[PDB]
Amino acid sequence: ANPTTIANEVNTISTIGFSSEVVRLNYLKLQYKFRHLKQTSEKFYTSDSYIGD
Amino acid sequence: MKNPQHDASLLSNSNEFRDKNVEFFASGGTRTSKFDKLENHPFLGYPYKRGVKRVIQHYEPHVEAGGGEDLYGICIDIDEFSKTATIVPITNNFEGYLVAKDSTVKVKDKLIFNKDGALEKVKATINATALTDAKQISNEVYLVKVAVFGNK
Repeated sequence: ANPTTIANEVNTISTIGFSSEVVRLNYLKLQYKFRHLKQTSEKFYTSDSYIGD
Repeated sequence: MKNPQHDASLLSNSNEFRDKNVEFFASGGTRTSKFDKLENHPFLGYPYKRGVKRVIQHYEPHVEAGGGEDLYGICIDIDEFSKTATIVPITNNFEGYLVAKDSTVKVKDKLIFNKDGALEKVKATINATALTDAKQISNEVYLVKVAVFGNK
């Protein structure tokens, strides 16, 4: 409503309401696998130019 | 208007305490409860100490002197600067001095608000009972103590 003028004595005042809304968000977990060299076995593939096969 | 004592020609004497309250500046009620509902509204005219009605016409609705089937409440106080009137809704009872039509009002008489918001002797529309005789303050101003307690 319109604002209430405050003068002399008054008990009945205009009011302010409230409201809300809800939003839902989804999340997904994903994974990948990859092959590599064992740590202890790199020295049998360590070359001067590179490490690997 | 509301305070006719600001044009006084001489100082008043404040020794006596009897017959000192029947005046036009006695705003409010004789007995007031803390749980009395008070509503402030814009007004057009001079609705002080009279029954009022709502007028809808662009501006918000306002109140003005009235009665009968259009009675909404009773004006008991006015702020002149803001041009705002304090109103007791007709759903809430009231005891106090209100403007009467003439001086023919006596104790125990049932009263009705007329089209000007003044109380006159009498079906009826509201319950209003005179507690005193009509008392003259100005040449055309009569106040009567009335208990207004709802609608018939």
